Amino acid sequence: SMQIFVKTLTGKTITLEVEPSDTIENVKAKIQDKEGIPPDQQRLIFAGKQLEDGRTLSDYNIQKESTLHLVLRLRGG
Amino acid sequence: NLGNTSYLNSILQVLYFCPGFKSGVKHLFNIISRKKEALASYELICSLQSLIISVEQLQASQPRRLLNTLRELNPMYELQHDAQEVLQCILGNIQETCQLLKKEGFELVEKLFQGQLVLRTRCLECESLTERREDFQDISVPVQEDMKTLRWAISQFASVERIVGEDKYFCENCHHYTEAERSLLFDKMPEVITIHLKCFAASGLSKINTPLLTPLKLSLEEWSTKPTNDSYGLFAVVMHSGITISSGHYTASVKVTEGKWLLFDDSEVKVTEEKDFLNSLSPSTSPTSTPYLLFYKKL
Ligand SMILES: COc1ncnc(C2CC2)c1-c1ncc2cnn(Cc3ccc(-c4nc(C(F)(F)F)cn4C(C)C)cc3)c2n1
Ligand SMILES: [Zn+2]
Repeated sequence: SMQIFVKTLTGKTITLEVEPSDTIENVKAKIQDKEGIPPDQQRLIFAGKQLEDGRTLSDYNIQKESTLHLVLRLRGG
Repeated sequence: NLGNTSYLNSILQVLYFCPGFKSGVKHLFNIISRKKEALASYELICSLQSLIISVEQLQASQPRRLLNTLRELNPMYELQHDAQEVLQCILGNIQETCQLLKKEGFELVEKLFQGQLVLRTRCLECESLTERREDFQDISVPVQEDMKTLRWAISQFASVERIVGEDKYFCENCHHYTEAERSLLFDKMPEVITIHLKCFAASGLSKINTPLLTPLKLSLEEWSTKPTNDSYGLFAVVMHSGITISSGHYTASVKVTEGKWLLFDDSEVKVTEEKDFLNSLSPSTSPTSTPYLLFYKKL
């Protein structure tokens, strides 16, 4: 329905065809299909806010051409 | 026993030494506590202020309690976690409290961390331009292409990139899939600039060990919409010590602002001169503590 951009780990930009009702789990599944990163290892940041699992893109007001940033978790303790 | 939560410690230290943060917390604490005299988001402000007080009294002559506030606001934070991820929680719930309190110095996070980005897209057939405005709290840059300077890393983030092939841009003017050039430019510049180095990689997830040539003074003008006249300077570096992304130990190094770098290893403090600290950040030294978060303050 609409196309959004994702900046991968190397700065390269990819595109996703998503619906306004799509959940964050669905978006992370699509990113895996293009990048090969498991959904549980993915963190998506839009407009400085992290996308939480279970919410929809309409909740965060992600429209066409909106850019998500894909980062991993660097655990430390 | 303190260093068991070095993801929350190291972030708390940069925030403590962040220009105008503690004053922002105490201003909101007064309003918060006076209203209490006259809810879990209220706890974060109260918990943060107590921690700010605790460091003050010791320095003049708690990280656990902050974590119990986080265990309610965030279910995971009750293990080893990501330092930058905790930064979002503290800096996000403070603004959430502010957005509620303002409705009832209220721009604590917005004036200090948030900025504005202009995302311009240029179709290569019709040569039309479309723009987007997005907020940002940190500039997530790559570390390896797939010695390199931070100028190269930000350029990979903000310079004109050409999306081609499988990632073709859908132009509404042409009504067809098209090649496009994307160039994100900074419009509004906050007082604290965080640069999140994506030192992780993928092939099979690994941690890139070679750092970039981090500069002491950085100018974000070439990727700014306006001809700026302002530069930025390092005042804090959070590092990650380890060989895998699934475990490690975070450290912090904040500049004294007298003119040195405190090294924060669990519960120790070791002052380091300006030249030696910059030497230890060079890639040729093979730093065991790979830089993760870089913070710059406006001069
Ligand atoms: C700023 O530390 C923190 N901030 C926020 N959260 C935290 C932890 C979550 C609790 C800390 C934190 N973490 C670890 C330790 C270990 N000891 N201490 C207290 C301390 C720290 C720095 C100093 C100190 N300051 C200076 C000067 F800069 F003023 F010159 C020189 N010295 C030295 C040279 C005497 C004096 C006392 C820590 N504090
Ligand atoms: Zn076009």
